[PDB]
Amino acid sequence: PFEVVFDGAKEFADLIATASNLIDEAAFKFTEEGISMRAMDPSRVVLIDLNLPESIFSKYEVEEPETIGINMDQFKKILKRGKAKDTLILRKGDENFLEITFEGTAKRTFRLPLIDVEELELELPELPFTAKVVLLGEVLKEGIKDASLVSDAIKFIAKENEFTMKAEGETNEVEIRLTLEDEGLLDLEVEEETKSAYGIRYLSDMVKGIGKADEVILRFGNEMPLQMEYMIRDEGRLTFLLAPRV
Amino acid sequence: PFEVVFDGAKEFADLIATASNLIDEAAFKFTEEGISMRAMDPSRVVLIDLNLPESIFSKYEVEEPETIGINMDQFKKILKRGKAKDTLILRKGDENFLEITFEGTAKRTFRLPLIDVEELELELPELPFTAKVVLLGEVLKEGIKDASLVSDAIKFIAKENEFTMKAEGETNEVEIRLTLEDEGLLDLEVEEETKSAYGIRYLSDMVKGIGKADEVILRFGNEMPLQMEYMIRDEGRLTFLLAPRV
Amino acid sequence: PFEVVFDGAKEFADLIATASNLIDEAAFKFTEEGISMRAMDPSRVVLIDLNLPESIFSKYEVEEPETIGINMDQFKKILKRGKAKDTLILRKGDENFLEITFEGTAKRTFRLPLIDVEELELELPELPFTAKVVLLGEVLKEGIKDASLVSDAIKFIAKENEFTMKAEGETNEVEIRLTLEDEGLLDLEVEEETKSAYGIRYLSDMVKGIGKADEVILRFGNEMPLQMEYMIRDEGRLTFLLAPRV
Repeated sequence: PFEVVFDGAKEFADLIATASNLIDEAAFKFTEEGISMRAMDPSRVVLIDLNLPESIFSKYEVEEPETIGINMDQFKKILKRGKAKDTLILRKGDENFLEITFEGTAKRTFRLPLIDVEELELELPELPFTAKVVLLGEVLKEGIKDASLVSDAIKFIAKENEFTMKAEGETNEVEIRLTLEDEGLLDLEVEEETKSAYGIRYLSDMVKGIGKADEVILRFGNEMPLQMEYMIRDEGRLTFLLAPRV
Repeated sequence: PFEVVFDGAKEFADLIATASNLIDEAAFKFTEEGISMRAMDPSRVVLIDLNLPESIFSKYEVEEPETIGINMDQFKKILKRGKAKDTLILRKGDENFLEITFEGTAKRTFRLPLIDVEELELELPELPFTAKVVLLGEVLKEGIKDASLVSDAIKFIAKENEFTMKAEGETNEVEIRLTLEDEGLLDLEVEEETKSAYGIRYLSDMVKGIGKADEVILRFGNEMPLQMEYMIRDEGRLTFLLAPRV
Repeated sequence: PFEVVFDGAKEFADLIATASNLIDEAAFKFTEEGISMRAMDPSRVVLIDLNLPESIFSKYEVEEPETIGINMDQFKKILKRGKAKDTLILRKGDENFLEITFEGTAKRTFRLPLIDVEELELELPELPFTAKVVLLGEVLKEGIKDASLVSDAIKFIAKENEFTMKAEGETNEVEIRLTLEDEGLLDLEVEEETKSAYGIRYLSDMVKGIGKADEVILRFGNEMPLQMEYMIRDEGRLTFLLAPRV
């Protein structure tokens, strides 16, 4: 059994909504440390890694370490009942359901049946990325949306002093550019001129959970996967690994 | 002829919108006291009783007592043209149309044809309810929406010290609970342990017109109709009687 | 080549969105004075005349006078990427594309291909209007929407001391009236009692670009076109000429 409590139910709902666009079923592992979940999208192109440490919860009691399998759409639909100011309680007793309770002026408790999800057969290659870019959330969210207007593919180019996202359709073309003079670009570390391209329909989902003022970390390499990392409630970490399009 | 004037056209529009989800055609009776309307939904499961006393109108002149029949959808579509700060004037001369005028920076006058509506052949049984619950509007609106996620039916249970709404679908389940310790519960009077169940699709419409901070009165009995009462502009009263599902 | 810069990208987007509801392809002529565009809708019922003087731009450099042909839907889709606080830059080099750049925390540059648009074979008759009405934007926007509820046609009537818009459907009817006592009516000049009627589906698009507090000028005549003029950023001028319905 466990009980974990999170203040601000909507914010937790938004996090599961983000992940649920990419992931249909996920194993969430509860330990004394926090909650972890690792899962691939249906095309097996994006890996999601979510870490929610104890410190982001108001009360956190994991009496025994336990992994539960969750339908993400169903989980999202329930969480969406939560208000911005609801307190959210997730509690598991021995039965195969998760109790999900919202506390405000009343106590409203849902029962979500759990499912059997087989955990990832992980064979991640070494990822010797050659470029790291830290940019403001707003730039990345804007840029992806700009590129989706234009193409189904977006190219990322990192050079010593500039980060460029470029996309080209039949008719239209966009280029989003960033040098260290721009407010949007917080850090750029480039070992070597680095270029790779990615499917935008994945990127469009990945960036939905980003706040405008978030620092977002990108790590990538030449025709290599993109690693995209950002924080949830400062200490929670949401990490995507996205296969390249080439 | 009559002329009644209501300050804040949108608020009047919202009231007719609420009722129009359940009622297609209604007889509104204008007297010196105020306006009354009583009507059943098309399934003959919900009775609506609306009372709008003189005191909620800025100017109120009913020269002769008169009942008019109104298509509610049409009435709603026109009222929806009104702005939050429009003044609304309803005036009837001898012709079979209602003049509906919005006054702001201009005077905009609609003509709504009236129709012949046969008034209710009322045979209401005695309703010896055994439970009264007064709760905050927000709890009832939340709870119904929670239950609609889960089921087409909702069960209400009232005991001496707790009010519970419960719903169960194929897969999901919710329970909304209230004791006198909760802010949501303002009054509970229970003669006898009381249980009844109701169609949620009716309840979902009934609660649309409720403000978050409204006191809502429920009266019900074992496998008996639910009476749901709340106020409009403090002195206007909107009362539903809803047949049980059993 | 030219470069013109406009502070507040959304506001420019809203202007092109307004025009794009009526106009599919337009020739924009850039001179030292400002930008002008004149075009007819596909039914050849509405003429649009837009004038954007230098003074509404933050920086304005037109090195050579040049006319470019623009697909308005495409232009609108790109401009819609702009934020309220983006700076917008339109720049043309010798190639047949317009560069459209949004500058905020990053610099985002789109390429829009240009097209060949044959310029208007203008034979405008003399328009001896007999009525001028200056009214508040809010009244005109409300009134058109009121009339569209009711009919596909709206009649405008101007007399010495009153302006009336009237519409009549099968069942419903509206009348929007204005005398100089109303706040909505800023100026009325009538040579002669003046009546004309117009298609509302045109008027509904024409009024979308009007702010609530705008002074809007109407000039019309008996069974004559309506001239509707209002300002953009105080000095830019948007003028429609709309053929009568009779």
